Amino acid sequence: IVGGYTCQENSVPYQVSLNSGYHFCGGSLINDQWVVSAAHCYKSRIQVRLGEHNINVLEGNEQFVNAAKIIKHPNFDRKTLNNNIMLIKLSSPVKLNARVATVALPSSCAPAGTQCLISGWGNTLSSGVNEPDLLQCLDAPLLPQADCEASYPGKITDNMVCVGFLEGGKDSCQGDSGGPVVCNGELQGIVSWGYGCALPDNPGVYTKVCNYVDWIQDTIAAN
Amino acid sequence: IVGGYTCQENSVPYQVSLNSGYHFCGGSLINDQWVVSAAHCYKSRIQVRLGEHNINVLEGNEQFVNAAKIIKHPNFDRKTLNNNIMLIKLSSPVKLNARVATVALPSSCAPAGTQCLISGWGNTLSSGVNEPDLLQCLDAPLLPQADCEASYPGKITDNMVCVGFLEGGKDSCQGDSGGPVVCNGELQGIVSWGYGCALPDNPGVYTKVCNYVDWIQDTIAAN
Ligand SMILES: [Ca+2]
Ligand SMILES: [Ca+2]
Repeated sequence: IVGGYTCQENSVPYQVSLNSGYHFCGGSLINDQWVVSAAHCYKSRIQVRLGEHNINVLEGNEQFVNAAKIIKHPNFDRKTLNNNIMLIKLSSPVKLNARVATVALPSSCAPAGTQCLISGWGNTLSSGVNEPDLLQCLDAPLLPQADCEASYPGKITDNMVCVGFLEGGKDSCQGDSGGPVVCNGELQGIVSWGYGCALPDNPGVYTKVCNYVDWIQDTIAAN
Repeated sequence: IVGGYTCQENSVPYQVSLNSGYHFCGGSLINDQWVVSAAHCYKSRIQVRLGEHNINVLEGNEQFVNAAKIIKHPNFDRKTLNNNIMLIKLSSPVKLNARVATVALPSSCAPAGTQCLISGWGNTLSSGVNEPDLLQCLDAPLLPQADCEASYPGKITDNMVCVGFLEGGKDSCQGDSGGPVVCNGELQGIVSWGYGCALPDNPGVYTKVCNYVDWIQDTIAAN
């Protein structure tokens, strides 16, 4: 998260860190045993970490659970990033408390101009390297499709949405990938791609969750 | 036991010590004349030691009985350790008292997350040699089958259960083999195998007692 702020502790209860020796991607908790994240964050062995705040210090509220199943969307396209979404079924169900809590799924799609919350333990700078220890938060709105498509000529699908600022300075970055975009208590996006981080005229491009409610449900009823 | 504590004296009345000139394996008393253990703990001549606490000092409470019959499970695979259970018929029936007591057999297969008791006079270190004099105890839960198979690829059968901690530090070790895992006053496991002792991602493997009640009773009734 470039240009956001440090989230108040345990204030995005549904955020998870995907661990593979170190943090590499975020996701979000949809029920007690399923996490949604991004196909591009696929790894054959993932440990999910919940109730985190400081990613590099054991604080006493974490639950560490292995992925039992890792299911990329059948139409995931690596080249284009189309359908970038994946589901993770945890080896066991977590303990739901004030710090580990689900996030709802959209009842419809949120229109452009809606105000959303974005979070992650991804890069905090436009140029250079800085990985934070504390979870960063970012208030940003969905942008009109028109604006999304002009930024990325012929690069945008019916399942991608841009969230951000055309001016730059405030964005998601590497390490935020698979994490949540939440709009009026609902999971509307998933960090997917962008050119650089927080550059002018290159807003974040996100997976549009509203297009996959049916899939999810389905996937979870079948596994 | 690596990471456990000194059992309170005579607190695990059903523990036995398999003796061949020295303690080499554990086991549990199931009736006044039958003990259960692992098939790998098979020796043609065994002396059973009941009422023990300090493996190495005579305390006034022990009963020393020879094994009159030693029955390995017919399906016992040496290579794989599948069917890792045996039955020992003692030469005479013991004296049942507060220090030499039986343990119940399973009424059902206990579920992942059940809290269990593991005990033994096995190695107490994760690296290095340390064989204790006093019987050691460990509180550990049964783990989801999912974690168990993820730990030991193509190694886990329907008759094996993992018990312990994925983070390592606390486990059974050589010399604990054949001992009991008691959960809710019943015999859910027998120490079987593991890679090393108390290493991260190498939880112990146990014989799933609940798949056997029927063979046991079968066994005790025919001999
Ligand atoms: Ca932490
Ligand atoms: Ca003794």
